[PDB]
This record gives sequence, C-alpha cells and structure tokens, in this order.
Amino acid sequence: VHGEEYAQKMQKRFHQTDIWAPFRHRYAYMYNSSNKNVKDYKQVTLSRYINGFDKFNV
Amino acid sequence: NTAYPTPLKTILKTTPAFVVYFVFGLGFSTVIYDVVYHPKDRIERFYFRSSKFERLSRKRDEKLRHYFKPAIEWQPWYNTSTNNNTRPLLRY
Repeated sequence: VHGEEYAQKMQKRFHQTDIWAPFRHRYAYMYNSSNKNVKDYKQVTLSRYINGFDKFNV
Repeated sequence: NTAYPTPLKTILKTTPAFVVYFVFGLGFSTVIYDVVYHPKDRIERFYFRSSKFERLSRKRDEKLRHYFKPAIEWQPWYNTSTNNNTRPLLRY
C-alpha cells in the first residue's frame, strides 16, 4: 500500500545472498540447544500426574 | 531338642523391624512408580539421557502440534484480546 519499491526495500536484509542467517530473538543453550518442554506451563505441571496429556509417539 | 543357635536368636529380635521397614519402603517406591507410570503408558526416559538426534525426534510431533498448526492456520481475529496468549518456545 506504500509503494512497490518500499516493500522490497523493507524486506531486504543482506547485500550478499549466499549466506543464511535467519532472524532469532535469542539462541537456545540448554539441552544441547534444544527444548525439553514444548507445552504450556499448565501442561508442564499437569502432564506429570494426569493422563491424557501425552499423545504417545509410536 | 532342636533349638536355634544362640548367636542367631539374639539378632532375630530386630527382624520384624526390618520387615516393616521393607513394607513401607516397597509402598513408597511402588507409589512413586505408579504415579510416574500413569500419565505416560511407559516409564519415560529422561530427555537429557538421549542423544542430540534422539532429542529432535522425540519432540518433533509435539512442536508440530503446539506451534505449527496454530501458526499455519493463523488469522488476524483468531487471537484473544486479553493478551494472555501461548508463550514462545524460547523466552525473550
């Protein structure tokens, strides 16, 4: 809506286009840079006691 | 006469205490196991006990279910106006 040249100027990040450096707010460190809990805090505190929270990857 | 040897009879006095201790300890361990074994249909290994490749395979489906579908099906009016949304995978 603000001009075709404006959009490509705003969506442009790197002069060189042969390097992939995706945007990240932060970088993970724990668990060899991974996530152990991929659930909400309520699911975090309830899945340890209550059944029906884990979908049983088989 | 077929009585017990004297050294054995003295130490036999403490045996019922050992028995009740074993009963209580077995109950404690069994309750811990059962509480752990109910939500997960098996005794789940600790996440940090697996290799780097294993850690990705065990959490891929949960990532897809919790963060991929709501993002690929996102609409501007889907979000709640109360600002209490689901938290990011990495907290910044």
